[PDB]
Amino acid sequence: RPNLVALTRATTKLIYSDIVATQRTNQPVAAFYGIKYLNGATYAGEAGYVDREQITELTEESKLTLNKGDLFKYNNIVYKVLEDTPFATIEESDLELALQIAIVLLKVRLFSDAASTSKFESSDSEIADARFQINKWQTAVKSRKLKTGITVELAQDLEANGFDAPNFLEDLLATEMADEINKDILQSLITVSKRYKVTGITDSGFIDLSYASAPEAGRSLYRMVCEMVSHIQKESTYTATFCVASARAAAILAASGWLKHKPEDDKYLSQNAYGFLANGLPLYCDTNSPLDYVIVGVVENIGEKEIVGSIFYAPYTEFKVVVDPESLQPSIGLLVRYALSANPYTVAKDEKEARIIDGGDMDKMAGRSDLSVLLGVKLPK
Amino acid sequence: RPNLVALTRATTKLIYSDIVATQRTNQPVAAFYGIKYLNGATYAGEAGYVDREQITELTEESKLTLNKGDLFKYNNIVYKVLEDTPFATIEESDLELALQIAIVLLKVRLFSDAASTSKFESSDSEIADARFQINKWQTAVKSRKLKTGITVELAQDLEANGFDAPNFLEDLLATEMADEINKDILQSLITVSKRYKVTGITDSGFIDLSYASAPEAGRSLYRMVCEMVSHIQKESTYTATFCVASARAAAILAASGWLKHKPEDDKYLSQNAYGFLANGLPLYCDTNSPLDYVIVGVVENIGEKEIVGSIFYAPYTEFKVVVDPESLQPSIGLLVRYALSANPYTVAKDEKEARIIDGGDMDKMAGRSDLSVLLGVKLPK
Amino acid sequence: RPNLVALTRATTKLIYSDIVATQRTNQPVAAFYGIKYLNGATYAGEAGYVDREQITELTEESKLTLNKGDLFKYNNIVYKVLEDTPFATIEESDLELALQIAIVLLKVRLFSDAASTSKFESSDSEIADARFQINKWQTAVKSRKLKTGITVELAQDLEANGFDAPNFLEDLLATEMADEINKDILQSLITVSKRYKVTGITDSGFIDLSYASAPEAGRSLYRMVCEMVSHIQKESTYTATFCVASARAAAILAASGWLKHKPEDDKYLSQNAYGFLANGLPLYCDTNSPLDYVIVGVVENIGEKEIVGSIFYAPYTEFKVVVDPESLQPSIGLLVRYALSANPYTVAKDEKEARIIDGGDMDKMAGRSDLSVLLGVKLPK
Amino acid sequence: RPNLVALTRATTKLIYSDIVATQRTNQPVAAFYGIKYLNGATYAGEAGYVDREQITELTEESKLTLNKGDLFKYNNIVYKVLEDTPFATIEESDLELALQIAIVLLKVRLFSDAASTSKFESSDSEIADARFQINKWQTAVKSRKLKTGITVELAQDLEANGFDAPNFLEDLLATEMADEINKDILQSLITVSKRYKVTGITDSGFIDLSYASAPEAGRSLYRMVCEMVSHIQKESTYTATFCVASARAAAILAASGWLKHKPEDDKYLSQNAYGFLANGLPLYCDTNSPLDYVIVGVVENIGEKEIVGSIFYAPYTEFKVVVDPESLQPSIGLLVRYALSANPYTVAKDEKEARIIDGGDMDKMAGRSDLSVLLGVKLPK
Amino acid sequence: RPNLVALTRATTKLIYSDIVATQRTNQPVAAFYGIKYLNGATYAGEAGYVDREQITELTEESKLTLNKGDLFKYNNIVYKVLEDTPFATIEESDLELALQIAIVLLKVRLFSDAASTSKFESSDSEIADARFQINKWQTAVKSRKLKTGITVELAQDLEANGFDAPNFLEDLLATEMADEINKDILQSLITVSKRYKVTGITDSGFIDLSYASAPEAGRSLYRMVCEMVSHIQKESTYTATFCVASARAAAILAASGWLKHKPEDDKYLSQNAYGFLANGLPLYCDTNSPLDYVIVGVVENIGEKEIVGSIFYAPYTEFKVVVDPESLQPSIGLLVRYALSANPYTVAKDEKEARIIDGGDMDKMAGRSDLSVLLGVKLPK
Repeated sequence: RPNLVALTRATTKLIYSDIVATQRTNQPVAAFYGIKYLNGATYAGEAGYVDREQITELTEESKLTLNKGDLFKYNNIVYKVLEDTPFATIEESDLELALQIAIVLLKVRLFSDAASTSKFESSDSEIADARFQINKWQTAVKSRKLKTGITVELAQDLEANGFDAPNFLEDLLATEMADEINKDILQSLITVSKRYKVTGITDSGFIDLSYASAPEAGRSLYRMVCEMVSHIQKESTYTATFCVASARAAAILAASGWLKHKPEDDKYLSQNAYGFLANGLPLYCDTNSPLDYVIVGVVENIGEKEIVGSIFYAPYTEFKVVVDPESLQPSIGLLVRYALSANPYTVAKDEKEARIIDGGDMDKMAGRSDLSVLLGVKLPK
Repeated sequence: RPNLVALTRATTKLIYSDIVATQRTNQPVAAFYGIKYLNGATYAGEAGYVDREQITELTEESKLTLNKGDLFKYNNIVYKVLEDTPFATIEESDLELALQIAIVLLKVRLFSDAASTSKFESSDSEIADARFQINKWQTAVKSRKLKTGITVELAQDLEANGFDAPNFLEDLLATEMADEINKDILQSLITVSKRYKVTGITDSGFIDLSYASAPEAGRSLYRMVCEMVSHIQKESTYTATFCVASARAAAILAASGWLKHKPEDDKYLSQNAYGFLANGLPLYCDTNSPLDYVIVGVVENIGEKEIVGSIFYAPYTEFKVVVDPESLQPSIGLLVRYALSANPYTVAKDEKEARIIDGGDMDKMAGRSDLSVLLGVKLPK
Repeated sequence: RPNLVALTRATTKLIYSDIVATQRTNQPVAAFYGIKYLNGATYAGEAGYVDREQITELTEESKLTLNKGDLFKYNNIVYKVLEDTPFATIEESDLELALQIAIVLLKVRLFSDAASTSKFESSDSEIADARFQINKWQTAVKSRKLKTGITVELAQDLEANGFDAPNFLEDLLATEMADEINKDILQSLITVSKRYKVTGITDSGFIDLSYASAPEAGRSLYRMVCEMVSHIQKESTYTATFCVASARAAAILAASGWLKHKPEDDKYLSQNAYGFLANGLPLYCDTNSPLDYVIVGVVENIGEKEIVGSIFYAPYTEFKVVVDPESLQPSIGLLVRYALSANPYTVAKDEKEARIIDGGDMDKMAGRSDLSVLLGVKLPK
Repeated sequence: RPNLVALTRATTKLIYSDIVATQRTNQPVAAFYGIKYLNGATYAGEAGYVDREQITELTEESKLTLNKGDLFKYNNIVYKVLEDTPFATIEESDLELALQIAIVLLKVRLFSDAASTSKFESSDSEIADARFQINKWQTAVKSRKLKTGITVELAQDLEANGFDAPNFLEDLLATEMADEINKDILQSLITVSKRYKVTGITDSGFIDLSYASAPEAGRSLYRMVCEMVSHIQKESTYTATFCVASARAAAILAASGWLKHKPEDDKYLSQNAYGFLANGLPLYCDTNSPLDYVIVGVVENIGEKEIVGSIFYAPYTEFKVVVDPESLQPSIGLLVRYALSANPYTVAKDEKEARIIDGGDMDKMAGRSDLSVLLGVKLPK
Repeated sequence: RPNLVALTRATTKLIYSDIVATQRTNQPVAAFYGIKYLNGATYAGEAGYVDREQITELTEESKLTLNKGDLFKYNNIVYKVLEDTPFATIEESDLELALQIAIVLLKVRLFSDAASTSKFESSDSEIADARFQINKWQTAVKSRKLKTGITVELAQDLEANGFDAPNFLEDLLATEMADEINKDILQSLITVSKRYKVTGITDSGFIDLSYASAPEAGRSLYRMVCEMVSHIQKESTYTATFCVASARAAAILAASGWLKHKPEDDKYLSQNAYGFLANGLPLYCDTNSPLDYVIVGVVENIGEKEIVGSIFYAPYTEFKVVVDPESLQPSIGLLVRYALSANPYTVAKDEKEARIIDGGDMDKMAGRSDLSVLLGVKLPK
């Protein structure tokens, strides 16, 4: 239906299609797709996995009983021993650091399992496993309808303003619809995003830049936000692609040199974006959420497929506007339906749990994104 | 009259046509239009409103009588309860903040009323109402005449300078006309803009960067200006789109790194702009008002119609420049007429009050923009 | 004279042609034109002025006798009274500031005299007078001449360098001529520029960044310069369009982050600019004058005519090169002539005084630009 | 195999192909080439060497026995003596500095052995030998393989997603493969890079920005990273061309104004870069290595050949994807083979050592890049 | 010889051809040309000079005996007296400053000798002499040669690498030649550059930012460097055009915020630039000299001729490559020759001194550039 296609074009141009992954449906449900994995470094191969288990866990009671040429693993990373008794000269008790140090000082070597053709073919060894699994799920399409284009005495007013009024009123209707869609998206993103936490939540409490705390410059938030990106980079094979925040949270707070105020509007910045940060990521401004929060996350793709995201959006078209001639008031209404969801497998161990949940159930998906993190923020007022 | 079209273009190119919404008339009055809503969050339907009233106002006393699956609303925002007794572990006494905490801690979830198509069609439920409505009003077209192109002995001098004088003089005269028009607009904007206020005005009194206060860098003003932009975003679905300030207020004061000196003018900047801010918005400069103030506000549109602004401008053409040869002086007279107004519905409960007021009456519209805010500023004088 | 025109093109490109206004002559004297007004706001009509006279001067003893609906004026700006006894609640003793407060708090309202067409036509009301007058004056075309293209054995040297020498030497001679001309321009500009003075000269003495004062970063000068631009905006209907400073004054001194070294050489920047500032304005540098000063001011045009400026330049062609074999030496003489002047009306009440003065008499025009100011600067030699 | 050519070209776009030198093979081994010299100043000729030997080693007891016209050399730099007894007036006891002082004070002069041909031909002298030698080596092509494109019930899922599933799965597998390859490269770069060290390592211990040290802004890291670039400039004939770091180490840590977030994805930056430093060089973000390190180094070419690099990559093509219908699971296997190596010459004096080592042996090449340096960083964890 | 043409054009792209003036020869010596002179303000005319002498030297004893209309001179600048007894109200005892002040306060006026046609023709007056004097000198073309193309066993390696080897080798050898040429130039620039000196050398000693002084940020060096530009501007009719410094002296030091690492290079920078400074002129880097210095200076041209430079370069061709296949060694030689020089007249009063010296004699030209200065720097090593 070309008229719905046109209304769709004129309404979705106004929504945050870029802070969610976009897919589409033609079904009562949307068949959504996504990619996930629970651990990250080196290989995912089983042959190699077994070797890791068959070499050593690197217990601190064994770290120095190793000698030149030996292998060991730690947190699944295989390393070779350079010269004898690695760590003999390292006072550090924490293996995470003792190892960090040992690598730097060339006591141990990050081990590469690239190997000859013969290794594989002769051994008839296992082969590397998947880094990620690809999921699919079906989430019902939900809708909302507006009945707002009031006509009657208004029809006369609209006729008086008839130059623009026919389409104008439909466009105004679409505008409010887009706004409600964006709110719905943001609520889901807020809900699904993992809470960002460091040492008992962002340096042992939600970041607090309140009057009684640290009304500095806004710099300490910018630092925390930058760290949120590192978290994503640490935990997933991506880099944050977008950020959303309220004005008080960052879209204004970061104005103190930590925010790039849309110097250009067609370069790495969408039309609905507020701007981007001093460290990039198009920044979107929420403006509605009472939290004055910040979200950092990833929306990505495989070829043309927007399969990577915390939230996925899939409109169901075959954005319809109608007039209902009730009484003397033949007003204009607008119906929009879409599926909105998170990858349900991030709350499931396997398909026998995924099959009894719904990616659109934001009570269950709460805090389970892993492609996004949420910063709670306390501000002056 | 094509010659007036040419004079119009050669005069309006010189005024801040974008710091007001621009409409046009052909009537003795301009039929102005604009959009307003009296409150945000979620859907605007009666069904919603009823469900909200039918669940709870979240009286603090009742916050722990809530359990998993329950709904509640606060400040008209609907939330669902995640697990039992939300807020049981939140020591915060200010319910607004306790709620923000509950959301980030996933004790409660921002709730969407989206539902299946069947829900609505089967139940014959109500439908979301309009949030914003379009208002109309009529404001008289006022005018200003100049008798400034003096010729006589002056004609002789103009003849001596006859190389340029004919058109030169008309453009010069047009320039003075444009100046007065622009200034007239700015005075209206100053008057209509809401006074910016936080905790008893800009942090309990207007910003004071005087000698006895904080002759810092001007950073503290930028901060407040940025908050003004936030305020607009908080209270309306717009970001600031422009700002005007005097030199001492910001057009010079902010030139300590928070003002961009028109690096370029063929992109992202109107030709009469002084430059733009570090907060992106086109910075204009008045230079006349004794106030040395800063105004932040928004102009916008639905498709082609500039329906959003604190002040609306509507010139009436059918920029008349004629010779008035009284005595021995074939001098040039210039007449421009236009309507200029604020949306009168911002000072009315309904149309029965709007119909007895005038959007052009700045004694009534004063401080009632909602699409702009004014910052009073005390300087090192 | 095409050969001289070619030299003109190749020589005037080497001077700061845009820090002064450019006009041209074809006469032994140059007829210069320019625009001035002596006090900026609202209408300049007699009706306006009379109504202002008929309402009040807003004296301290009368500001409280005003009530709702009354008008008053101050510093020629008309304001309307909002509600009774404006200023009743304002303790501020400086009436001008009290007024600024009253505007912000909506005790008074910036008032526009714009009115219906009928008001004007019915009463046969007066009309706005001109704000600015257009002046004309003439000065002699003055000249300089060189005997510097030395030839003899030099001819032999030039013959040795004969692949380039004919043109090379004329271009070189033209260059040194251009250099002195540029310097001459600066002397006139320096002289005419008004001394920037605030509270007994730029915060009660010329800015001093010497060792015994403020050997800081140069920031305090950058701030003062930006304020010089404000001064221009205050006193004239223009923003600064250029700035020139010595190395020690600002071309180097402000190069601590508030000065840019021509990052781009073809956009909004002349080929002769040293660079531009962080507060805009192409930046020029004199390098000769003992003053070590900074000048801020404006060149502006109506169509093609550079009518606005502190100094006006008007070259006279019909760059003459003459080859004269004194004895054994066919040296090259170079002659360049132009008018250069300040608008004499800045030192005159009317034509009777203008007719007995000379815009080229810099002993009278000194400090009388109003379209430019100079900052004296004490430096940490 | 055109399909593999396409898969390779369309997949290697995802690895840090430019932070290594890229060469290619068609053999079971890759023939790699690279360039090295042991010292940088003046000519590398025997005649020069002898003249230097014949004048002095600049013993501090002899530094002042020199007089005007004499030559001396120090650290292979030849200097001529200006005036008598150079250093007579230099109190500095450290000859390295005393020389720097003498040079700046014009007591000595940097000397060139350039001369007329007559000098050379008459003398029948020697000529400069090569500074840099070109070394070649062969390193076996190694591989990694996936058997992860799972099909069965998954085939049904892929059919359900049949719209684009065939290529999707291959593209995804190729992506995961690219990721593993890139990891292998990074481990090799980490290993080969020399440990940056000043006065016992980065000012007597690895940079430490831990909470017990200097949790500043990240400024101090930027400084050390920048110093690593100076090291590259000092010890080679190239400037750094790239930088790679973990997120915590710098992609995020330096995003306090010392790092740019890829504001442009096609200007002095590859598509795989996270950004570029405030001081340039595309910055790649590792994200996997536990080291939290920073690497600065070079890749450079002569004509089309990327002859210079610490690590060299040489893929062996004739990204192979096949399906193996074992059981009911006809999964997609993917194999990629390439040589990866360091120039073995950096750990050898000559061919009799080079012939018993392998550029691909990272247990020997560790710390021996000379075209890269790594900074260990202790972070505020 | 087309092969010399191709090799030279394709290789000199690698030397700092723009930090010297480029000229060319075809002779065994190069005929270099250049401009120097004694001062920089107003005219160079003898009659005007005499007038200066005929008015006053402005000794303080006479500064108060001057009255309205009088002229006086100081440091060859003529100034006019405004009103009587100039300086009567100036407490300053140092005439240099008293004059600076008097000019600012309009007690005196910079005097322009632009004059009427009558002045000149009536008196049949003299005419201005040259501000500049033009020199020519002849400097021998010296050669530098390489026997760097080692082939034998290497020839077989080159055959193995026959894909690239023929030209690869010549290009590489040519690259090393470019390096030596560049280094040769830099040594000459270092030597000729005048020591930047202020109050006994850059604030009474070479700038010292060492740990024993001021290990700040590097800001103080940037300030000194910017002053070096000032020096060029004060001493000559040019601004600095380029800057070269060691890696530690500026390429890295200024990374702290006063250096941009080539964010753009298809505009305003040479391909061999490191980047450019915050008060930028392309920043180049030597990487060899132990001095860790900074050079600031200027090259300039009249049409196509680079008549200005501290050092001039003039190559002589008829990059020549030869082969000497003794035994099994068909090795490649590379020969390049050029003249390199400073304007010898900077160390001569007249031709009887210039004719017995050589601009290529860096023992005599040491410290006598005047078109460049060098700063010694003590770094925090």
